[PDB]
Amino acid sequence: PVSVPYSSAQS
Amino acid sequence: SCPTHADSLNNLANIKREQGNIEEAVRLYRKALEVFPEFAAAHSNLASVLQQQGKLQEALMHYKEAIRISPTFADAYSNMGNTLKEMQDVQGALQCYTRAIQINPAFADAHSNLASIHKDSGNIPEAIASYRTALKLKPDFPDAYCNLAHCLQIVCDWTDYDERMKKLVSIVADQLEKNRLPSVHPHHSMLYPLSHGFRKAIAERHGNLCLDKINVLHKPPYEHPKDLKLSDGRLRVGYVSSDFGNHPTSHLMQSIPGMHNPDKFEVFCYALSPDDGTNFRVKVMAEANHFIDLSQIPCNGKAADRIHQDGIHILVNMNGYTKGARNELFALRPAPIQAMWLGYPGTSGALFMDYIITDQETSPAEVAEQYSEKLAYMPHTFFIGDHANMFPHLKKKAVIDFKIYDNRIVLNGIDLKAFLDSLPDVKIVKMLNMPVIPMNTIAEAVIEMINRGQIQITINGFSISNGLATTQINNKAATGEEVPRTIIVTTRSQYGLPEDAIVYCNFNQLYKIDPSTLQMWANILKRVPNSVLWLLRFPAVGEPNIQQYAQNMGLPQNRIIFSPVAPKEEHVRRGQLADVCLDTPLCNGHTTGMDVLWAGTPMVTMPGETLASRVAASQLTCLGCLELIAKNRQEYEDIAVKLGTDLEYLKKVRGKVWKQRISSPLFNTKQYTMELERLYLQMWEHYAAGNKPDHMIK
Ligand SMILES: O=c1ccn([C@@H]2O[C@H](COP(=O)(O)OP(=O)(O)O)[C@@H](O)[C@H]2O)c(=O)[nH]1
Ligand SMILES: *[C@@H]1O[C@H](CO)[C@@H](O)[C@H](O)[C@H]1NC(C)=O
Repeated sequence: PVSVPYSSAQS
Repeated sequence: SCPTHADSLNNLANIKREQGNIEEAVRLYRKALEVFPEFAAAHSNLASVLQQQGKLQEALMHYKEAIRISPTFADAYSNMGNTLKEMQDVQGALQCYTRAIQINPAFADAHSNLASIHKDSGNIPEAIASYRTALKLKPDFPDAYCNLAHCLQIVCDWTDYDERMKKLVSIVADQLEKNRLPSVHPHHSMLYPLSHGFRKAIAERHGNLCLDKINVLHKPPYEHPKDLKLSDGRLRVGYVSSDFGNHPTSHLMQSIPGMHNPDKFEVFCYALSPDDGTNFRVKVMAEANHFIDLSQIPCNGKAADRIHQDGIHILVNMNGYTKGARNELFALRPAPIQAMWLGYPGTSGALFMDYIITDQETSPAEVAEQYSEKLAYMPHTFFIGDHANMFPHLKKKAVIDFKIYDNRIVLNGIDLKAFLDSLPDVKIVKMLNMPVIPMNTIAEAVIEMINRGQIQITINGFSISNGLATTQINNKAATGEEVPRTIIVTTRSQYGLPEDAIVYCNFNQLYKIDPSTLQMWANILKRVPNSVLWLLRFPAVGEPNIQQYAQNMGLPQNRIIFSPVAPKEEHVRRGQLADVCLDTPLCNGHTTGMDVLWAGTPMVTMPGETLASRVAASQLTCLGCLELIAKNRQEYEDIAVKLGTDLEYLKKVRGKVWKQRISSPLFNTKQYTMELERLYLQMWEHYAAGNKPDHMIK
């Protein structure tokens, strides 16, 4: 259950 | 008509490109194509520099031509895919990569490109398989290898780890020195053993990417303001983020634009992202002096103008090398002073960034050469968070005694006070202090609601919500967008935690863990015989991997307990159930750090050299808890173990964190803002006095 946005790569 | 002429031209242009001279290369290719229009390879080449210059729309048309002319050109498809990928048309990119593979199954690049799409989509397992294939097909393949390596990192696959690290470094070293754009990404750089020298270089080349992309705009340098005359004495500060909306950035700083002193400051927020609906976006829009949506203005030229236009003195880059970033804007240098802040934990390594806003702990002067920017120090920590505003129902708690623990069964609620007063028997442990509900029938109902798995109950008219059903009772509460209007019960039993254990937690995404980190934790748990480690399936596919290595370190499976990822508010609130957080020393919990501290849950950290690894230390320091800061592996484990076994101590420390998290400056955004303001002034003085950016260590 659930997905939260987080800090990530880019490419 | 002449192919031999056209052929020659091509060769030269290739050369011109070798010596980085894109300018000229392009001119030659276009001439080649004028001599020979049906020239496949020309089209292709030209395409890929147009791509590099960011002329996608056109670059694309060329690849189209190349393919039409030479339909067995696997290579062209694959690059055209990349173009489409960068154009946000994932759909079409996908088609290209697959056609490439089908036309030539042996073609390693397309496999890798495919893997990339998967990777960006979240599907890591498929990303891996595709990388592995690419690698099998072409074993010397840096982009493949490095991406794969990060996938493995993310799911904690640690096969051959040590030797993988060596290879990464070795590949970077090679790439850098052969002047080729390095395969590790600046953001990831922070995770592998590279010299600060290297990390910086990486950031550097990635910065240059923006240069190429703005150079073809041929824009004259901007005229920068020199006084606050035109802006009526107010310094004009531009915040640029693709994260104004529901994303960690906003969960830290949403309050800040609002808290700037209008007498001396005029705040401009430049969204790089469309309004996602959430109250985060609402609030920043409501509170900034000017809110400016740049996702409207795809062209960097136009957007850069629009900034300059607004007459910004200081432009703040909340993005670094993360998703959504548009550093081209910074590369265009629309404002006199341009500072990295908050959003990205590393150097930009780029000439267009003047300062990086940090602090003495996070970036002591010893390690200042990590960064290409000059250091601008905030006084305590440069980190900040909205918890005080977002989550004020966790300012106070109460517990229930079912036998006296602060973290076994917990209630928080804005009206909690009011409710306890309707109660008969509330004893009140001192420290404010913690009310304790005795085992009434009340206590029973509540605990029964929890056990029956019910949504919520009523007691003397107050709603008592099961803190697992927050999204069902009010999704706005669950996400942080609202403060809950109920009283919420949180319990170890909800997450299958032992009612009588030491719970050590770490809520970071698992890629922050490496072998040695797990190692340390293993030792702690062995030395604290009655304890468990609490972790997040983040991603789930990582759990069996940890569990695996956990057991070769000789820990029965049941010593580590995984929970699912949860909605922002539940995630924060359930941190109250833990005894101690154990911070990843490879990359500290950043937001995650603040969340754990807000719950009042001491955190034990082991600061390294990279900014990213010293943030928890910095936070703890500002909070006032140096006894949580280890100088090495040894000290870390001891601090852990002491808090694990010496219950007296633990009670003391936990009580401290809990009190300090109010009384210290850490979670105080008003103070933070004011600091940030002086620091801004400092920077401006110094520029307006006519100097070049220099370290602001106050
Ligand atoms: O179960 C969870 C675990 C984490 N988070 C959030 O996920 C983000 C973590 O992203 P990241 O690890 O990039 O943050 P860092 O700690 O590195 O700042 C933050 O909003 C956390 O509060 C969440 O909402 N639920
Ligand atoms: C994730 O995001 C928050 C806000 O952008 C940031 O402060 C933090 O440094 C980021 N975490 C990582 C691991 O980059």
